[PDB]
Amino acid sequence: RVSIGGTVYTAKKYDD
Amino acid sequence: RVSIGGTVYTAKKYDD
Amino acid sequence: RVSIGGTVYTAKKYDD
Amino acid sequence: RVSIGGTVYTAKKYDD
Amino acid sequence: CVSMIGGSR
Amino acid sequence: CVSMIGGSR
Amino acid sequence: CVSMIGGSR
Amino acid sequence: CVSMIGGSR
Amino acid sequence: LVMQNVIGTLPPAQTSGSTPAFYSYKYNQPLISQLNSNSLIAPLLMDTSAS
Amino acid sequence: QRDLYLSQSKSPPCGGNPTPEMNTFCRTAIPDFISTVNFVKKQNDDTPKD
Amino acid sequence: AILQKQNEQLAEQKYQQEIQQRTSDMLTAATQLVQDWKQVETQVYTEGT
Amino acid sequence: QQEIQQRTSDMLTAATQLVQDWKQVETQVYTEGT
Amino acid sequence: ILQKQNEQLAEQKYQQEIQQRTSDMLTAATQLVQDWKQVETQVYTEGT
Amino acid sequence: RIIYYIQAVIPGRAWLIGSNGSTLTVREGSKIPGYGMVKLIDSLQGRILTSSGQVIKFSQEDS
Amino acid sequence: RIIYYIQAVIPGRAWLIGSNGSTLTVREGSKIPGYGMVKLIDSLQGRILTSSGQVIKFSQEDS
Amino acid sequence: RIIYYIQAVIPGRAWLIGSNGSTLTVREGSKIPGYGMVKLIDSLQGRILTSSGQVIKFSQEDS
Amino acid sequence: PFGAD
Amino acid sequence: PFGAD
Amino acid sequence: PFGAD
Amino acid sequence: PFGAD
Amino acid sequence: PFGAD
Amino acid sequence: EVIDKKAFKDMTRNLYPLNPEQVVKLKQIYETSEYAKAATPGTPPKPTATSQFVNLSPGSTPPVIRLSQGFVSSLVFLDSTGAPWPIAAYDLGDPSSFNIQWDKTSNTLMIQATKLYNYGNLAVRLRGLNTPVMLTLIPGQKAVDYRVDLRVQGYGPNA
Amino acid sequence: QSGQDSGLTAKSQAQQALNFIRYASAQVTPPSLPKLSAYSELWNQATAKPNS
Amino acid sequence: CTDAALAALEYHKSNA
Amino acid sequence: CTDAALAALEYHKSNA
Amino acid sequence: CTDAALAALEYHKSNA
Amino acid sequence: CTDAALAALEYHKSNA
Repeated sequence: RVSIGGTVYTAKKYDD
Repeated sequence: RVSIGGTVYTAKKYDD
Repeated sequence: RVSIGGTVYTAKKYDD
Repeated sequence: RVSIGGTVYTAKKYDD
Repeated sequence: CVSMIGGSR
Repeated sequence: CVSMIGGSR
Repeated sequence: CVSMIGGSR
Repeated sequence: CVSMIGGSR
Repeated sequence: LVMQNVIGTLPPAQTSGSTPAFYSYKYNQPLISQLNSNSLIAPLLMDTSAS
Repeated sequence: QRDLYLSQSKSPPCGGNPTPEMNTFCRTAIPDFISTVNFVKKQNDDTPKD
Repeated sequence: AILQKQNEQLAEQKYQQEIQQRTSDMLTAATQLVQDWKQVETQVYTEGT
Repeated sequence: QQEIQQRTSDMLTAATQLVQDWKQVETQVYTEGT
Repeated sequence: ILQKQNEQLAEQKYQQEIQQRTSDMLTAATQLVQDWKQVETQVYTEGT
Repeated sequence: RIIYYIQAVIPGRAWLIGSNGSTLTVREGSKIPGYGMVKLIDSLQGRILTSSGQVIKFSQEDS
Repeated sequence: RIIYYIQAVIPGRAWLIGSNGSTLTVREGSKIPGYGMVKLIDSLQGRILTSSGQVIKFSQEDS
Repeated sequence: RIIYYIQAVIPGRAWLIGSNGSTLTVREGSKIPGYGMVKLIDSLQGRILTSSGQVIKFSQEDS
Repeated sequence: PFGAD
Repeated sequence: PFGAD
Repeated sequence: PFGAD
Repeated sequence: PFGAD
Repeated sequence: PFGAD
Repeated sequence: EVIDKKAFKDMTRNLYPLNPEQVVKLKQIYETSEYAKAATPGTPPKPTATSQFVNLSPGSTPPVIRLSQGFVSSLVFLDSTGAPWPIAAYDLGDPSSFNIQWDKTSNTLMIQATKLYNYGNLAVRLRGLNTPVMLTLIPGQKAVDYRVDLRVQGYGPNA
Repeated sequence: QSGQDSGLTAKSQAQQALNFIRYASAQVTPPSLPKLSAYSELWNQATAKPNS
Repeated sequence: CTDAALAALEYHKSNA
Repeated sequence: CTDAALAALEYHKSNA
Repeated sequence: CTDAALAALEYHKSNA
Repeated sequence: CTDAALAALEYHKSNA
């Protein structure tokens, strides 16, 4: 996942 | 002598 | 002989 | 067998 | 299902 | 079934 | 979801 | 802020 | 210089989007009236209004 | 030459329908050649480890 | 000594082209993405009869 | 081993014309009476 | 010796079949996606 | 009973005409009144086999 | 109850028509009265499997 | 309360239609009567999770 | 190809 | 490709 | 790409 | 090709 | 580019 | 004369290479591959005909038209009393993303989404109505607006 | 009437006259416009901003 | 003549 | 003829 | 047939 | 599914 400003933010591991 | 399916079967020897 | 699934399943030997 | 997102998950072995 | 012209005795 | 032009004694 | 044309028995 | 198509389980 | 002024901007190679090609109808649309002969012999009283 | 080509993305050679190798050329950036020429490693490759 | 370190430096340089190849690839893709977001299709009016 | 790829060559030089005749769908014709 | 070398040639062989199937896949996949991006404009006919 | 004869047949569907003038079309598996359920369609022989053991042919006067 | 038959079926959409003339559509998960909710939709064979074990197929006189 | 189904959902906004015929639109954070405020919108699945645990989902007869 | 043709 | 076609 | 699609 | 032609 | 966007 | 038999067999395999078995099986891989290509992944949109009351008061959100790629969406414009409202004109912003057909007299608009999910908006000048009919067209969702009856807040030239 | 359906063919007297007038005017031999490659090269040569 | 034809057609209808 | 076909079809049904 | 389809389906809905 | 989305959302909100 990536924001709109440019810097990348992503979760590690999450299942459903 | 050949039938329509393409397989060929023949008689051996017959005289009239 | 081939079906409409694409897997070719064939009969072995049968005469009549 | 394949989903719409892109990830591929497939059943192992079954018959009917 | 059977394509009989794909047939063989 | 027979094509007798393909015939032979 | 299931694309069953890519079926495998 | 989150684009779900950039999603990963 | 004069005959470049006759063309103006030279048309690009193969594109009908932002700018048209030399064989496209859209680029040819204004020059076709210039190059037609009945543009001179057919009309009877010319219109000088920039329509 | 590659800069002149990429400034002309359309209007082939880099445009239109390039022949495959010239497509790879338009694709391929130019490496630095003076970083590749090194005699000591080539020497070690030539001589057997034994 | 440092001879073999320089050896593995140029070896590392010479195994290091996958980066540049996919680089060039996605520049070619990316500039086309830039162009087709820069595109703006102008509005059209239809005046009824 | 080569008889195989010559086989496959003649297979495709038949299969491509089969596939091209199957994409062919001819539009209906209309005849309106007098 | 001879066996060793043709085994090595066979070992080296089993790397380019993937890339040739990959190229055939370029020919196939681009053609599909070009088919797919095609949209054909709806047509209207006004009655007499 | 009502005896039907083949009107035409191709791989899959087979169109059959009865003695009452009724015309029907069938597939691999279908319910034929009295005839039961069709097991096989031999188009190149013009033959229909159904579960009741009897066989549908082209009529003697149209084949 | 009211018995529906398949009027059409594609990957995803499943068009069905009942015996009362009503016509509906189904997706992967949908509530169908009497039949509960559907599990699966096979379009190439035309079978809709729902909760109550009943399978909707093409009509016998329509397939 | 008033139960809301969605008429449209895209990354970002989502156009909602309640049972009163009122149409609204929501973002990642927006006040919705009864349901609290939106916690997240998933356009790919067509869901909206809110603070109140209530999940907003395309109407059963339109999804 | 069948023999009952 | 299934067998209940 | 999620499993709840 | 028969002998009763 | 901030985290309160 | 055995040469005739054997070389004839060699011919019935080269001139006609695919056996009658093989040609129908090739047909099958055809129809299955094409059945793969044209088949829409996921569940395609529900084609339904809705009806929305258009509110022109300030603060109201524009009506939504959920369209489909390559599919005709029919918008009919309707006054309060239940009578048709003919169109004076319209402007379609983002036009090469939605192809619009309209006979110049009727009240009925035909839009086909040209690209899959990129959305836009559409302004419609009505006959007796001064306020613009502003709507939002969103394609590519789980539902397709096969018809929509816009219950525009005003009264048209038909009562 | 219908002439031989091999390329351009007229169907009426007026169509024959039109086919003549086309064929005497010799538009059927259109002039050769430039080649794509050479023209493309001289185009981006003559369109580009000089000294940059 | 006809003897060969009859033997042939019997051999054809006997072998499927 | 028909026996080969019925054995084939039953084999196709048995092996999906 | 259905067994593989449903096993795959549950495997997808279990694995996000 | 949603767990990864919400975790990444909170991670982006927490990291400016």
